[PDB]
Amino acid sequence: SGEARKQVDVFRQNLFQEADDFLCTFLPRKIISLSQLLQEDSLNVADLSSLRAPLDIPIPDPPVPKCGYLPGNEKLLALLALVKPEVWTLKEKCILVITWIQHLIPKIEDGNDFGVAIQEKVLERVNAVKTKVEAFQTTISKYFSERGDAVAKASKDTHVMDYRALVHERDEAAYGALRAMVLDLRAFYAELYHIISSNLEKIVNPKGE
Amino acid sequence: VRLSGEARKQVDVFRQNLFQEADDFLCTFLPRKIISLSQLLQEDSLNVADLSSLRAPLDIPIPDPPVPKCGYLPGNEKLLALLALVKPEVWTLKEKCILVITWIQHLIPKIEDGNDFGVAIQEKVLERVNAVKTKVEAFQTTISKYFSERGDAVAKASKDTHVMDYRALVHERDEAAYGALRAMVLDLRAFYAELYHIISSNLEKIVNPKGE
Amino acid sequence: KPCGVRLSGEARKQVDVFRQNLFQEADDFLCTFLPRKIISLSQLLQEDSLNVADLSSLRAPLDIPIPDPPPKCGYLPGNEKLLALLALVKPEVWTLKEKCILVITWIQHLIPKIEDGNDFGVAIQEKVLERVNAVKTKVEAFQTTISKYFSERGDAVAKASKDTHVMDYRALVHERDEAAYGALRAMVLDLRAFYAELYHIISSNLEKIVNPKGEE
Amino acid sequence: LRVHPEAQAKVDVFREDLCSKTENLLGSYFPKKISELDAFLKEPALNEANLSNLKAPLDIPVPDPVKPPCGPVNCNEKIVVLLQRLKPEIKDVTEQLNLVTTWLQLQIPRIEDGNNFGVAVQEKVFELMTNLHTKLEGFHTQISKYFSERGDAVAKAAKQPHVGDYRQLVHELDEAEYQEIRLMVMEIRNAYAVLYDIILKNFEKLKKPRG
Amino acid sequence: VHPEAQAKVDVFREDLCSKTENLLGSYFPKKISELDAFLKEPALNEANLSNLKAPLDIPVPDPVKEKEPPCGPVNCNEKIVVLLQRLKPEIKDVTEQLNLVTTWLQLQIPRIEDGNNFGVAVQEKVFELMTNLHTKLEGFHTQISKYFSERGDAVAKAAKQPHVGDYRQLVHELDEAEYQEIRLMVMEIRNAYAVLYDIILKNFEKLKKPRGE
Amino acid sequence: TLRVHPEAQAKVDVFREDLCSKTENLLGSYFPKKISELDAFLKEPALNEANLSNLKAPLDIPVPPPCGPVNCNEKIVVLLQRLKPEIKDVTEQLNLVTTWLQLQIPRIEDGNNFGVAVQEKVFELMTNLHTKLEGFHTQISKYFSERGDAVAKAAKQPHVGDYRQLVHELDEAEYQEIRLMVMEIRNAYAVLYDIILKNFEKLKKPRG
Amino acid sequence: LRVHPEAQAKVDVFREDLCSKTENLLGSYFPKKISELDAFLKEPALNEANLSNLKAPLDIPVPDPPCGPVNCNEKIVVLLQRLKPEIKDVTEQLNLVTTWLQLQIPRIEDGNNFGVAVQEKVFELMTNLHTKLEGFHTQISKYFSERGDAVAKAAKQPHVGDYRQLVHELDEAEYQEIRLMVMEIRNAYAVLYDIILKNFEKLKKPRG
Repeated sequence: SGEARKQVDVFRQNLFQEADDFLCTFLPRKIISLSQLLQEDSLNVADLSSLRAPLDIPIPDPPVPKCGYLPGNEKLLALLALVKPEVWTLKEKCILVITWIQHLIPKIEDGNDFGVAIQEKVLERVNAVKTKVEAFQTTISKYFSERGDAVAKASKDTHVMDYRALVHERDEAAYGALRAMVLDLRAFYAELYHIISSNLEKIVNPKGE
Repeated sequence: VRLSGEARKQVDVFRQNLFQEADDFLCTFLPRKIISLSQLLQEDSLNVADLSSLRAPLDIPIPDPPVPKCGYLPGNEKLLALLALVKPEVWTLKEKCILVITWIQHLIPKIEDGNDFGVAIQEKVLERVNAVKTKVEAFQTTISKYFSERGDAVAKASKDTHVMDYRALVHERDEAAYGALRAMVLDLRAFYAELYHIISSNLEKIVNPKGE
Repeated sequence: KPCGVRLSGEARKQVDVFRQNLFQEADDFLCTFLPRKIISLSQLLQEDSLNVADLSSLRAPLDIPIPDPPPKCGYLPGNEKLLALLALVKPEVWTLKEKCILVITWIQHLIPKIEDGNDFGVAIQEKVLERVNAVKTKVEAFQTTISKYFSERGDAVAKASKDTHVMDYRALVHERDEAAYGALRAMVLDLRAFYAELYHIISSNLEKIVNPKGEE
Repeated sequence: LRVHPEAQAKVDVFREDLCSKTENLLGSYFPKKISELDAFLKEPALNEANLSNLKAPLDIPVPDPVKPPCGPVNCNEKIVVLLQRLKPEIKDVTEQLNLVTTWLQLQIPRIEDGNNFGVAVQEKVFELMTNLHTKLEGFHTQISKYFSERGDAVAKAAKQPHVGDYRQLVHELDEAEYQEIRLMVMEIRNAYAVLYDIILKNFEKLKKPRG
Repeated sequence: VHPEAQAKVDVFREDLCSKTENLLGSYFPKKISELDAFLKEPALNEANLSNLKAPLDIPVPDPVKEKEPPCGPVNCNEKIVVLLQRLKPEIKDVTEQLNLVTTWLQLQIPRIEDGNNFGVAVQEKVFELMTNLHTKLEGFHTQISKYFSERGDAVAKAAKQPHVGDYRQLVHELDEAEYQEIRLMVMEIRNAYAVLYDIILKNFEKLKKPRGE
Repeated sequence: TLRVHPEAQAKVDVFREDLCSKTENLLGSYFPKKISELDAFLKEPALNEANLSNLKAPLDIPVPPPCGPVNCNEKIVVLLQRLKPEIKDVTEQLNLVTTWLQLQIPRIEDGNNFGVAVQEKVFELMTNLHTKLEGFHTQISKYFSERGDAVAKAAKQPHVGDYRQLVHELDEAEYQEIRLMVMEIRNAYAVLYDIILKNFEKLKKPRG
Repeated sequence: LRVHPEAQAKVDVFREDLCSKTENLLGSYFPKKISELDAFLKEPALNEANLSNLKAPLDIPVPDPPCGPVNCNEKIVVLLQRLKPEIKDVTEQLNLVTTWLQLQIPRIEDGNNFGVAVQEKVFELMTNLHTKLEGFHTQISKYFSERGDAVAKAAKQPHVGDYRQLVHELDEAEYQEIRLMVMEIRNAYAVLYDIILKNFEKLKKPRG
């Protein structure tokens, strides 16, 4: 087993180092960069009418023309390109912290279990952050399919002007959602550090030595 | 965290309006709603003895065994008349549930350890008002679903003329909607009576939970 | 004002006609009916229609024309063997749901006035009432399985006829048959089991169900 | 901000009407309905000896491949006439159950730290009334579901004459609906009986939970 | 110890605490006044509901003149759209300030200890209310997209099947229901500011300092 | 008037003793025999395909509509020929033993309920297995339903290359599922045999 | 209950085989898989510097006021060819270890149930891994189903620009998800290795 024991020690030393590097340098730099991202003009749109893309579907007169190429919202596609990586990175680091804490859970022994109870509660909150981050990914993927269906209905049924309003309302909702994600992502980094740093003695050293 | 003179006044204008509006609800508005809803239940439109009278004429051409185009199919005017009476009563009670919830939430004091049974009573009264609000929201979904479900039933019946069950379905949705709308007005009156009874019985602890 | 109900002799007799029939029907359920169902369902399980060795023998002929690599379809009847078995199982499912309703309503009437103390007999009544409702829920699940077979097979047959090139829809129709048979055999075993379980829990706890407080 | 006796009087009028109506339901209406429904269950409309009697005509043309429009497929006559009797019975139970539920809610006293056995009795009887309400609302919606499901089965049978299972599906829905209607009448009778039983047994604590 | 990470998170918390005092002291009373003023305007107090009925010009056919589909443009409900243009930025503001205050309260949660957890229970109680408001206000956000989707489907069905009169009714009922919902959504937003202001200001001692310095 | 009748009690005890002797035969004969069959079946070269390209069936659709017969996956069908009756048997004996354990539950009493708690713990596992094994029954119907939809879309849309890939991935995924379903059925027999044999005294005699 | 010598031997053939498999997995296989997946994560296939590299050709004609063959994403497909066998292995070894731990659960006794609680705690983590890893199998089939529908909708309606974007977003999301799955499988091996070896005394012998 001496060869196989060394194989795991390379991983475990890498995990503890990468988890330490996350708390020290990575997480605070993310709070700066996400704060700096929140100052940008793309994320502080004063009037949401500026985000309104041109639909360019021919309005039929009262009682046939072909439909031209209808492009996506390029303001949101630029914003989605900025938010997507930030969502995937936090889910990456949630998995790191969960695996980091699970390795710090000691042998199950009777008595002196309040340190183990603290580890479980921190794990419970880190998993709760991951579930919210997974909800952001489903919101991003659902935007592309829902807008495509809304534009397809608007082009097919030209007379129905509510489908045109739906396409522009889907954009405003996606914009407001994407802003709320970036605010939440910064909050989750700050919350993840606060709960870990406050309870770091009991997380790392649960049995007291 | 010091507050300005204008900031306290702006909230005090709302708070003292809220407390007055909540007091007007229990004293004058709520008993008048029990009288008007009782008087509404005595009307002929809500005491239909035979439900065959609600049956509107579904003028769709019956096909012969092996085509005429379908004419304009109007809605049930008896139910549309009854819906106009019930809809406002549903929206008003949802408004007053929001008033009572906001009123009781402001009466919840600072969280202190001990002497907490008054706070426990407030929470249980708040639970029952929310339970009434949830049932009132369920009436709105029943009303909105009637218009869509009848439209689909009439559309299926006009499309598939040979299928006589879709014609029966349209008439069955009318009878079900009628029975629901009568049941709503009985429930709405009961909710006003229940809201008064639970608030009036526990009024000392709702307003003064700590017993100051 | 006081609320006080005093019952007229007419009204009390009307309910006594019902309650005497309920208690008599509940007695005859446990005494004779339920043992007879265990024998008849056991005898039904020894039939050759319910002891099919290979489930592929149930396969009905689909008779949809197969296309060729570069004619409209005729009448497609249902599976006769399952239709014969469904005729035997359906009545057994409907009867047990009726007798579950009888036993619930019977035990409901045996629940006495709610008094503080001597409540363990009342707790036993509730626990038996829970298990009878659990049996009723599983019997209601059998009815949803039987109704869903006819709609699902019809849709599978329709897909196979409408898309002849897709041979997986033909396999789906035959897989729906084998799954339906397997379900219908499992029902008859469960029905016999529920009769045995209903008797066992009622007979074992009979003194507390009937006389929860300990009256002579 | 305090209780006004003008408002209290108007609720107590409604409260005493529910008391007096609940007396009539237990004393007269509930025993009568048990007899009517017992009499209805023994009639030959709900005791069909052979289930082939319930098979409605489904004249849809079966096509011969070597050699589509359809005639008017009517509703099942024997099931419709049963539903015409069942519908007003469902309407009555839910209306009287609502009345007794509203009566019991207004008998709930002030929330206190102790002396809550009478309150627990009310909650125990209210549990039954809630469970009955959920059951009887299910009966209301299933009649609309029957005409919806049968219509879709008949529509598929006419649209797809070659599929023999859609024809069978229509006959199975009819058999199932008859069997369900038979049980729904029993369940309605049992609701009257169990309500009558549990309220009479616990009437003193339901009315006066703290003496 | 991690000094770089402890520094910038404290700078974030101190800025987040500063904005929270500004919300209670200025922003929350300001919003309650705006929404109270907005509720009393004649846009949200329609005396007659027939004022909200939009034009729905679809040709109503009959079989006799037929013996002797194409449709004009069915526009959005104008009176409802202008209310939604005012409501949308109000919803945006509540969700942001609720998110800000929730993030502030989360960072005030101290070390997990065996006892002295009454102040922690105060934080959890006030946090529960913020979670329930977040669930409610997210419901308002998705409901506006649901309105245009449901109205579009009703208009599309009404246009394609003009003989079905209930689809024409369904469009007007969706309009009446949306106006009534918008009316309550403004009230619920105003109450959210009021209840948040009330519960935080009362319990500010234990939210700020749960274990007493 | 209402009481336990020896005539009815005798008829139920005939079923009860019949069900008990079968359960002893399952422990004594049927369950160990099945573990040997499924272990032998797992080691066969049908379930141990070295390369997954062997499972790729012909999806003969013309590249860019009239289409020829797209047959079922032969290698997966012959695996399902053996799997289906193995799913039938394991659910049969699970249902039998679940019924046996229910009839061993004694009168509800105020105390002396440890043997009753033992029965409830063993019944907890039998319920969990029943939920798992019913899932195996339904997923085979779903496989032919999903593959048929993928083939139908692939024929109607020849230009879309993902629908072609989907059919091959559904075949690969189904083969991988059949491997695990065989393992899970063997594990069910082994764990049922294990848990009942260890606790048999408390299951049969909950109060001695 | 009466004992059976031949029947016990058939189950002991499985039980001895199952125990010897578990020692092999903790001893060699689990550290070996951690090293393989760590090496796989560091390769340039799972570290695409720019996401525009993953953008596949979508040759559909743009209209102005009936297309060529749209193939699968090559870079995602070759990653799935490496991922699928890693999903097979981790689920099989998890299923083996879960079965091993269930057979170590002793007779139910009134006291001395701390070792039983250790087994239940470790069994809880294996069930949570089983729920996570089962999601990955259908996920691969779901990708081709969702991409096929996006490409089909894009082909039917070329004027809608969002359906073209949807196909590329599914590819970007699939690459990112595949990347996370490889980490999650590696972490599953590591956590299983960690938790079992720590508690191996009370897992194997809960009552000493």
